[PDB]
Amino acid sequence: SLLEFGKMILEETGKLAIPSYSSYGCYCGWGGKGTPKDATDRCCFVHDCCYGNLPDCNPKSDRYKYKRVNGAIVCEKGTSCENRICECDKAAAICFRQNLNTYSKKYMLYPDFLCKGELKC
Ligand SMILES: Nc1ccc(C(=O)O)c(O)c1
Repeated sequence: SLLEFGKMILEETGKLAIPSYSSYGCYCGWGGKGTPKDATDRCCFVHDCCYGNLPDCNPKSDRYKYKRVNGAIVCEKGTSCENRICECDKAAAICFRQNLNTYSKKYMLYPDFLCKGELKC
C-alpha cells in the first residue's frame, strides 16, 4: 500500500515520503509524462512502470508484509499481487537510497508543464 511504501521510504532514506517524494520531478507521486529530471525521478519512473506491469493489482491499497534481514528488505509471501507490489516498492526505496546523493529540493512541487513527452517503459 501507499502508506507502507511511505514507511519503507522513510526507513531507507530518513526523508518523509510526503513531502520529499510525493511531488518530485515528473514521475514521483503523480507520474505520467516527460523526461525524468534526475536519478531520483527515474526511480519513480521505473516504479510507475513496475506498477504498470500489474494492471489487475491495486498497489495504492493492497497491503504486503516485509521484514529486514541485516538492513535488507525481504518481501514476505502474500498473494501474487502483494508479492509483486512489494518487489516494486522495495526496488524504488533502494533506488531512492542509492540516489540520495543527487536528490535536489528544486524538484519538489515540480510543475506539470515542464514534463512533456512520452517515455516508454
Ligand atoms: N549514488 C550512487 C550512484 C551509483 C551507484 C552505483 O553502484 O552505480 C551507487 O551505489 C550510488
